[PDB]
Amino acid sequence: SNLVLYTLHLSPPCRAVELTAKALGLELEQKTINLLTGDHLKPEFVKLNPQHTIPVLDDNGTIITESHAIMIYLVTKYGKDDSLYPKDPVKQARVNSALHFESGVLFARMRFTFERILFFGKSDIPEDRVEYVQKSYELLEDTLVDDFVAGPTMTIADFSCISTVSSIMGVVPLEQSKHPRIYAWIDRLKQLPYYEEVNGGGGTDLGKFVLAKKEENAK
Amino acid sequence: SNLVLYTLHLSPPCRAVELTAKALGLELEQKTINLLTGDHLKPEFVKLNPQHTIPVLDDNGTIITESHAIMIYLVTKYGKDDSLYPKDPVKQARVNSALHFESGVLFARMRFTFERILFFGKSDIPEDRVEYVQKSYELLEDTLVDDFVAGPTMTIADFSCISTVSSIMGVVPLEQSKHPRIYAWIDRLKQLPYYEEVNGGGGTDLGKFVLAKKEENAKA
Ligand SMILES: N[C@@H](CCC(=O)N[C@@H](CS)C(=O)NCC(=O)O)C(=O)O
Ligand SMILES: N[C@@H](CCC(=O)N[C@@H](CS)C(=O)NCC(=O)O)C(=O)O
Repeated sequence: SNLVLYTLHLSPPCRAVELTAKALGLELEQKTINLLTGDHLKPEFVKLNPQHTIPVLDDNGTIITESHAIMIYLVTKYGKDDSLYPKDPVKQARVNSALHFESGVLFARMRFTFERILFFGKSDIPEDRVEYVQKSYELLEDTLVDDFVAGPTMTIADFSCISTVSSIMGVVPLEQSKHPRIYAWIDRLKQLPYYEEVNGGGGTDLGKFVLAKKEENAK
Repeated sequence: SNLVLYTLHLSPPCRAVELTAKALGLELEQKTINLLTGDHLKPEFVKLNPQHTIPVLDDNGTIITESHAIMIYLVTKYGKDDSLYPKDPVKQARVNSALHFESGVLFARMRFTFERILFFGKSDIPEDRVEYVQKSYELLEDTLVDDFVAGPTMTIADFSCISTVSSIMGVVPLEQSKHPRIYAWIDRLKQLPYYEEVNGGGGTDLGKFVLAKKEENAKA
């Protein structure tokens, strides 16, 4: 059977996989898991992922969870070149470091900001969580010593970072005066023909969704 | 020359790498970076890692940052076999999933709790902070369908998870009634001959260090 991705386009790590699929020329059949209606908490999905998160990949019965693991798996198995995820231990390590930076810092602090508005119905953002996001921006800025997060070549680490950054920057302002490297890096990824369709809209929408929910939770 | 690790024994991701080295029979020449005195904010270290975090590996001139990347690098580079990090894409994926669960959920929420006490002079642990850690316990509990976090075999994903869990559980209590899988899993890792030296001491000490700092901060 087909390669299936259990996903939601609003979700940043889901968009990270979609970008990877596009960059690989892979065809992923998408099946929508509506987080908002609690589809991910249903027993049929929990069976696939006990952590009940998306994205989840179904590769002919073989279940793979977590976006970064999925991306690594996809490049390893279906990549016809290792540009997106090098075989060389040193270069691969630099990608892995950036990938874990994304999950450990960028994404984690993004959801530490979003879920209080999204899940707990609050209409504010505590400044300590704001600053934590701001510092993640700074850390990302410092990491971009080359054209891309994991070096001079675009890798899956860029897909993971841009999917999160394009979502959180719509809620916590990412100043161009303080983070010019990030904006230049965003502009490189925007030159990807499939960027806007896959991530552009989704990221802007999630960011707008949070802001919309924030205002709505205030009425 | 041997491998150089810019490290601190109290640090969970540092101990995860040290666990990996011991499992690989590698000798790590440690260079201590005291975060409390801001050694990691020094220009010479920032050059090594612009994110100014530990651990950082120096393999004969080659710099590798971030514990999980380092752990993968060590097994790939010096592993006599791949049991700690499989070459097989599927089993490898299960490990990677666990690794990113640790940094994305386990460690992140621990840092969300610890950092403000250790560095920002705070003395309280808000209940939403506690809640979120508790929720990480449940997620780990539900992930342990096998004896180890990424399957029947012990992998570097267990090293990453235990180093964080053994630190956070001393602060935010892990109740045995709700998490029997975690406790059994912890007992398995404690059977490793190098566990207490490499992680069992450091993990307990960090949790104790947080509580001590929390007490001292509260006393103005
Ligand atoms: N590190 C994981 C995080 C995935 C994740 O947290 N997804 C969110 C959507 S952005 C989710 O499924 N939330 C539902 C839940 O945690 O219960 C990955 O990249 O796959
Ligand atoms: N995902 C990273 C996290 C590393 C990390 O956050 N280390 C802490 C010590 S527990 C640190 O260096 N903090 C200093 C800082 O962030 O400025 C890894 O596992 O290497």
